[PDB]
Amino acid sequence: PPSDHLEVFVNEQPVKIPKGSSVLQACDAAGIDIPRFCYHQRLSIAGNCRMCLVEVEKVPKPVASCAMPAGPGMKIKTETPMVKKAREGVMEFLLINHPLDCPICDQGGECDLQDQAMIFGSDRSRFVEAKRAVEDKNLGPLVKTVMTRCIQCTRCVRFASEVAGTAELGVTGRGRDSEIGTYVEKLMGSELSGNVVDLCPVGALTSKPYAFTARSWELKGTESIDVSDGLGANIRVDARGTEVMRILPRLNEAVNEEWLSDKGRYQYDGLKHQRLDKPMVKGPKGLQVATWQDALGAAAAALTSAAPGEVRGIAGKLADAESMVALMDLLRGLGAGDLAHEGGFSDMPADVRSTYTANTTVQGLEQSDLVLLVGTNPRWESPVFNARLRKMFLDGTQVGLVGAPVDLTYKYEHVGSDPAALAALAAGQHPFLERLKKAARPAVVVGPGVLRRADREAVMKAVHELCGKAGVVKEGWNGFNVIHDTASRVAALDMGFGPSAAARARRAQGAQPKVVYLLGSDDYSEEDVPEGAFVIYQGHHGDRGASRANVVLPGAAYTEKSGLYVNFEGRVQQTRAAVPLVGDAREDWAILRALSEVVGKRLPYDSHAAVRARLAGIAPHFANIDAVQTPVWLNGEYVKGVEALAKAAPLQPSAPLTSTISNFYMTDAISRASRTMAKCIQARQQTK
Amino acid sequence: DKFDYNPTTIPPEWHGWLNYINDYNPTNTQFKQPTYQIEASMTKTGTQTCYNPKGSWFSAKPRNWRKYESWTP
Amino acid sequence: LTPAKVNNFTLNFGPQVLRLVLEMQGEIIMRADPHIGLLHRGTEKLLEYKTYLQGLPYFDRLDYVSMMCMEHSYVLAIEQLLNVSVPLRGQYIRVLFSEITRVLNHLLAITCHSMDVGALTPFLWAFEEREKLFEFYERVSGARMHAAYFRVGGVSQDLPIGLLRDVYDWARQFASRLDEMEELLTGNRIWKERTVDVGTITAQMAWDWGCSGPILRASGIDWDLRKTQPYDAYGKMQFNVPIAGHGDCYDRYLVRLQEMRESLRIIYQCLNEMPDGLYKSPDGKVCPPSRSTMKQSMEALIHHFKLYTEGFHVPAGETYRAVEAPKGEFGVYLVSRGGNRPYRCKIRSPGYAHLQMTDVISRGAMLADVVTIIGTLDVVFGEIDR
Amino acid sequence: LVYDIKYFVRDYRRNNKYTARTVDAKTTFDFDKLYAGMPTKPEQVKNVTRPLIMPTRGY
Amino acid sequence: GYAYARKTTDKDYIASEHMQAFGNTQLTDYIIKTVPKFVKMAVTGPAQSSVLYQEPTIYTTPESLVPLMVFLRDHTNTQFKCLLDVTAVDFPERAARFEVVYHLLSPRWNNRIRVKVCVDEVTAVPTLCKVFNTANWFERETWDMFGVFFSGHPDLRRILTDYGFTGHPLRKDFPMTGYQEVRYDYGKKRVVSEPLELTQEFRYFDFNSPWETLNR
Amino acid sequence: KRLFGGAARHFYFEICRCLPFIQRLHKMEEMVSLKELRAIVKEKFKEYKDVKDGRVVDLLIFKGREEIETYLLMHKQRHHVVTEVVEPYYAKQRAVKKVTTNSPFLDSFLSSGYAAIGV
Ligand code: SF4
Ligand code: SF4
Ligand code: FES
Repeated sequence: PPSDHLEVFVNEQPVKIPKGSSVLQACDAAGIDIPRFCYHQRLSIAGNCRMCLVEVEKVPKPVASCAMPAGPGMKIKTETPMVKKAREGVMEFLLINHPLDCPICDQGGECDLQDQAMIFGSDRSRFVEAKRAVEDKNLGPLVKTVMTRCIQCTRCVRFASEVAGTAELGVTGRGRDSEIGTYVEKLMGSELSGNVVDLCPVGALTSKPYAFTARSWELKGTESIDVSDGLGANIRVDARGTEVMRILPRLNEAVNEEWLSDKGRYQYDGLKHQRLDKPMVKGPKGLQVATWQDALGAAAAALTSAAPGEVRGIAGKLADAESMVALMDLLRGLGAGDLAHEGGFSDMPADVRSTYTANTTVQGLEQSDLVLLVGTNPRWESPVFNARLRKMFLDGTQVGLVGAPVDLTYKYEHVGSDPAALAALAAGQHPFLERLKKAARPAVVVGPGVLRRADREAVMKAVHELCGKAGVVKEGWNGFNVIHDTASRVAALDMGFGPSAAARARRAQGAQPKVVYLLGSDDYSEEDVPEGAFVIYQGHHGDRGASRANVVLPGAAYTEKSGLYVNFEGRVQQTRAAVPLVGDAREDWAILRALSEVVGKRLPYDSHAAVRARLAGIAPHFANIDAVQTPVWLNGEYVKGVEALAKAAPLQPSAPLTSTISNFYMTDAISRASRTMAKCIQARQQTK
Repeated sequence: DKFDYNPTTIPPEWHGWLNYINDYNPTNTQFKQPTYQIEASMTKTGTQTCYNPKGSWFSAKPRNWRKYESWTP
Repeated sequence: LTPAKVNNFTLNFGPQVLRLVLEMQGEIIMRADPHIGLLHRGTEKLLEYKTYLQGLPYFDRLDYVSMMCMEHSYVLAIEQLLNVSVPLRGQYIRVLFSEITRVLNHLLAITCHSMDVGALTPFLWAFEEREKLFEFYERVSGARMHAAYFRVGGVSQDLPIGLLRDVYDWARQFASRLDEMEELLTGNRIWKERTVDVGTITAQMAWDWGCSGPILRASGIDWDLRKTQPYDAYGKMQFNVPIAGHGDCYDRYLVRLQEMRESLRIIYQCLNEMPDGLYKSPDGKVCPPSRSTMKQSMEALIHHFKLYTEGFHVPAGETYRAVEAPKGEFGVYLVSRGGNRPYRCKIRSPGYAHLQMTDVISRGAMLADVVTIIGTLDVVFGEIDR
Repeated sequence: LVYDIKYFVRDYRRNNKYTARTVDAKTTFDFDKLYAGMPTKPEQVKNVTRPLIMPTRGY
Repeated sequence: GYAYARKTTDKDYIASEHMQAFGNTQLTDYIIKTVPKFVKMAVTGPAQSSVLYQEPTIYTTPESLVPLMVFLRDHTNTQFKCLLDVTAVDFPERAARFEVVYHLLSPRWNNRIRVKVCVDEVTAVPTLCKVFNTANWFERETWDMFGVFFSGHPDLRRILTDYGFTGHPLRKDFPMTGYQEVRYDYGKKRVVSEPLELTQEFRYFDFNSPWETLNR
Repeated sequence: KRLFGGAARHFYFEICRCLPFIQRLHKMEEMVSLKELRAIVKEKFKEYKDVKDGRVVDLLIFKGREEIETYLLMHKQRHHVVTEVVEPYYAKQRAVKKVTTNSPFLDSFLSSGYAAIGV
């Protein structure tokens, strides 16, 4: 190569840097953290803060390292008297108009401005004049705006324009009277609208739900994962004692970079309401507080009183792999084979992991210049994934959609809306095929709502046909991908949590069980939960399933334990306990093991590591935490092996490929109990 | 109060002159009286009418300081 | 490896906070084994979880007889690693109040020694001047004992107007109070016969036994940290050094009295040389700014926010500094990792070293003299047990 | 310092230095020069005066 | 014994010029040249004695600590007759987690010094009682607070913790409040240690900014 | 002839030699004999039967010397004997053959949401 890595000198240190890198990036590679205010890793170069000024030989003026490209043979100095003089002057110019709001500002303790002033600034001020007074702005109930604190670092504008794609914010006025916000009273319609406060380096933009609640140092930080969807964003949990105070995203380039859905940002409030703390057993007067011994005995009697074919188990959205496998072992050990999943398509065959995962991976998806969407809405299925899709769109990647035309914050081509359009595209009737047939790295992605169709085999067969015709899967590349919207689905698929053929037939003729057990499920259909049937519920929130239940075991929430959760690409991730158990709650797999012992068939494991090892024996990849395997590919042999399922229940060419997600702000009980999501819903309803 | 003399009944505006902290008294200094000013009186320590924390058994309505709501059927 | 066998003599001297076990072949002491730790509060580990400013009050309660001296060593140890210069007026105030603190320590020590010996009048008499100096302390810091006045780079507040007037007024008669104090014991045959030639110590043993303060001076040893390794404005001060050559309890008594005289002389010299100027170091990045400055300036407000929450970050390193305490040489070893909390803060106490001399000194003595040994040792278990 | 508020000229704290000197193995310590600078008579004896105060740097 | 009162007049001076200049500039080099085997590492530090000078610090194996201390007390140029204290520092990151510290004072020449030996939990440290009487209680306290053993000691036993206390509280891994708390029980009529319990648990605050450069 | 010279057996023999004086001085005539006292001391040794460093064993023996010595000078009062010596023996011989038929895992589940810690 023509020396892709050029050489410069920073304070007489030779550092090898890639071509096109900036002096900021070079100094970062040099081990120096230059003060900066407007530059960000994920945004365009703004270069208005003037805080990145450095000294270069043969240059009389300080240069903008946040923007200055590095030339070969360049010399960079960072500790000269002029450097410190410029830094102190810039800090002084920052602080002259800034209001003395630190005691009331919520960013005190984690304010970049404050620390940078402490380090690179002076201690005294010679400004004694009247400051500039700025009125606050309304953007919705999620973000509290104190505009007088704004330093005009323009990060909000760049973020809204590029990542969100809404481009609803701008700079009004001029000079000192330059103003930030919207000229009109507008509500921030961005779904990833909470990232701006984190991106705001000052207290000008603050989380309204978090305002004046607690301080940064009062918190204990626990790195966690997001369970509100199937992407599994890496997050950190901040708490004061047993109470969650705020949840913040953390860096994971291969999953979510530095971004979090506002649904995954503000749903922590629900953990304070409708909480189940004590076991309940339905008496003649109704459900009453009873001991774990009494509840477990009642559950064992109810389970043993019925035949094995009259017991059904259902897994919710937020059940972990450990509890799922424990309950599956429990029900299998008693001759029961009725399994169901709250995430749908519980009867979908799961023999090859690639058939129900994203084989391109999330970061490998960025290598594709052409992307095909088949009946999915990534904006409401995974807004972080939609943001990454937009980032891919920003550098030439074209996207096609087959399904309902919806706002996706970037231009795209609508091929069609029904399976007939997909068949026409596969036949050669549409120009999009030739664009697919000419793309070097084409990509096809299918959502979970397609898997909820009764004709899912036919849709999969058509998709496989199109992939074969366009060569989407070939040597060294796999553009075929399967996504999801719930965490517990992937672990259930990998562990084989699927109903028996006998139970499928029993549903076919209409057999109705009598013992029904819920593992944190609240969005069941009426057909799987007959009325008049005994219900044993395990959960951590009082909701519809809890109300109809007859015996209730207060379980553990994802913020209180460490459960295994694998995202739709097949990467194993685990949560982490940030606060202790609420009330008399117990460990979910411990609860199931206790029930197994009480009934009369003990589970062979007695520890968390033991059940995880049982999972590993069931599927080896469970051991690899925070990694992913390359799934095997079996070409059209799988499709030709599931041809009978295609023959039965033939294709429906009329039903549109829609998204089953109709309420972004409310998908589970925790979302259904969160006050903040309800406030956002009312705000979106008060605009008309 | 000849039988139950107690220093707590001395008003603060005489407390400073009594304690040799200032040379100001009501007879020669006109202080500013807030509208929310509470007068001085005897202590109630040792009695059942004295102050108690909100989690005390003597409180009018006991407080359960659990930071969440329990679900009721 | 060792049995008990012969029980024979057995003694228990006091759970009430010194515990003493002695060994006599009769009326004469042959062995004396103190047991300590009844006041060990584990402060040194506790220091690690506190900021430098947070941990400052810990040093108030190490020697609750002499406080500002305890503050001064830790403050100097911080500042030397911080490379901070102290203003002149602050040094004057520090030296003057340190002399007053030394006077208090000497007064209380001598009075307690007398009461243990059997004289009760000087106890009560000197506690009146002790109350006067407590009033002085309260006027300047709002606390009678635990002032927390000394600060990194100076002091918390300047002296209130009219204080030096009363200081001079007190000094105008403190000499008379000391004179009337002496006549009760100085010319007494009983006080001498109780104190003369009891607990004799040599220079060689003392330097072997790590003595400091007045005990060292009574062995014919020319040593004052204020004259050999001066700190702050002590180099400018001119005063004498009492010297004795017997190592006797009476000698230590006279040495402490003459030390009080010299302290009064230094108090006078400080009173007539008080300068006008700044009392805190002008580095706001370490020293807190004025409240008026804080409430009208963004930068001082930010520094007040940061220092009062996180505090200044001492550069990584190590140092040990000592101060000529009234009970000896009080030193603190500071270990810095670079953060806003001291990594390891070891505290050296002179009384702890002096307390180690009991067994060898009490040999050949009588039970009437153990109390004499303890009283003349001038030991506070707060510094001994940290 | 009321109007001249520059700090780098007076940041003693963050400007101290430690250096790892060379390996002090093949050095020549001439004690002759050490003892040649010492007095030999009652006179010619010089003593370092006790400093009056610690540095103040103008304040 | 030294530092005897010789002059009847006031002294306006500290030490002699040549001796002070040597002790402040070439003392470390003299130590290095004299006993290089006893020397392992050299640091000249912030001058414990005074804020305006330099003073050395000594690192060596525990093997030669005793002869090194003997020379440092007994050498005609280094009359360090006062051993201030013996303590230790915990370095859990290192293979040897303990840095025992030795401080000396030389009233003969108004100087001071620091001596350090780095050891682990299972290596003996020869006692300095034969060199200094005061080392007895300092070794006792160091053992009580860290478990640093001292071979050949007359009687090495705890001096500051509880009578039945096991463990060394100044260790970095040792909990701030510990494991056991003690209370009196009416039923047994005895004061008994019980598992530690707190009405309000301790609050730890993270103030350390992500921008500070001095962190080491 | 024995592992690490068998210093452990010498330490146990020394403590057993010193044992009866403790029983007489601390009025354990009406609670224990020499035999079960020796059994208590033996069970104390079993806590570290699997240590593989002679140095660690030496330091264990030294700390045990300190414990037995502070036992010898009566520095630990009768309450220490109550809380560590004879009541633990009474509990050990008292809760023998308990009537609970549940597994320890189920016992922990019926106990609390966390395992018990400390004595
Ligand atoms: S943004 Fe930072 S500097 Fe500005 S008022 Fe808030 S805490 Fe203070
Ligand atoms: S509001 Fe915040 S993000 Fe926007 S320009 Fe101002 S400081 Fe930057
Ligand atoms: S980052 Fe360089 S001026 Fe903004």
